[PDB]
Amino acid sequence: RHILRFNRPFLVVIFSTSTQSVLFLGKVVDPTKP
Amino acid sequence: SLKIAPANADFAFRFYYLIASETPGKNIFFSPLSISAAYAMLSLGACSHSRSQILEGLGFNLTELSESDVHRGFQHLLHTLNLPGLETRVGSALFLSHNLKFLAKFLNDTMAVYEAKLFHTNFYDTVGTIQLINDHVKKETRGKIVDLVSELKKDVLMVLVNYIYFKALWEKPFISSRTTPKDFYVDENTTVRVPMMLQDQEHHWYLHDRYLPCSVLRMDYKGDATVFFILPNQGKMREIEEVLTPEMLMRWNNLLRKRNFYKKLELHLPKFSISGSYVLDQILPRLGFTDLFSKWADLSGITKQQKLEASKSFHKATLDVDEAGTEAAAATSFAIKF
Ligand SMILES: [Cl-]
Ligand code: NA
Repeated sequence: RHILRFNRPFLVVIFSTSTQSVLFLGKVVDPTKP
Repeated sequence: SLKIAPANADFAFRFYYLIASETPGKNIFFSPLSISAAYAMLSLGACSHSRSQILEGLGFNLTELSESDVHRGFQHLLHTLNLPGLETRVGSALFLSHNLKFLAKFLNDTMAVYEAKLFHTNFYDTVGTIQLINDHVKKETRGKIVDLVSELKKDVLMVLVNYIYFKALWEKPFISSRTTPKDFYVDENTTVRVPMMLQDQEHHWYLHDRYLPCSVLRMDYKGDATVFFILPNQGKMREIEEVLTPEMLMRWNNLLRKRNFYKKLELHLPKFSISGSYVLDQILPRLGFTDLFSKWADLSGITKQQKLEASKSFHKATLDVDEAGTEAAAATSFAIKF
């Protein structure tokens, strides 16, 4: 219950708290493709 | 800048959903803010219906917000991001034909509102113009965004560009000696090896959602930024994507403002890089921008000398996550032809 393993596809939301803006949005399906 | 926040987030998730639905099973990464600010800036040169339609495609409700509210909103947003363990820089530029006579009001507006830098170039020299634009973007993104403009038609008289560069330290960094290769399960059949970072001594803001098949971790950066890492249960990515809205982000954010969800955590997070590359002229007609990319677009606020039309528009973005923090960069171009 007190563990998270990001070892499968996940979403990423980078958020400016001063402006309430989504700066970047994405999904990691395969992290070994640059 | 809070008046424009709802529209910008709406556009962000609309764009995401279209990419995720059209190209499933693929890494996605973009800056919605860069796209929004580029197109809002462009709209200063649009007239009549075309102007309103760009802002509408960006999610702006023009019965609730004036056009002034949108541009001054962006001006304040961008100023705030550019202010002094967090580097954020956002900038704009116009690459202008040496030949053409540009309307001073348009040029003036882009400088006043978007801090645009004006450069002159010879569009007869396609190869040299591509290098000039791409080098500027590369420099401004500290090497991350390379070859933004991958094509440039011969009859182009202006290219609009913007960029965002973000480099931020974790409030709670990882100890790099604990990073080891681990399995990452891409799908049922496919497993890759990734450097997996580990921290287990810190409290973190996280939840296991009782209503959706996912957990949500919010990691703070030093400075006024955070990141939500949303982890769908095995095989449940599409179900989360179906509900990934501004309202859902604000639900998760609000849940994670209660210290009930600040608990000790064993966190395994990969050290990794991904990128995204998009042809906006091919995508944006499906998000409200049919007018802008049609023969009917009224861009007569840019010059009265020629009848102008949209040409190519590109977006590229990169993400780099490691033990110290995150680096993310993006840029958007928009070319105008006659
Ligand atoms: Cl072009
Ligand atoms: Na912070």
